[PDB]
Amino acid sequence: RNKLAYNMGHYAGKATIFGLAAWALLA
Repeated sequence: RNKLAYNMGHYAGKATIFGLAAWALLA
């Protein structure tokens, strides 16, 4: 039931900086 510019778009920012760092840089 959750979705919003802050949900998707804002998390996309976090996930690309943090999450992706684990995958790109850390893996």
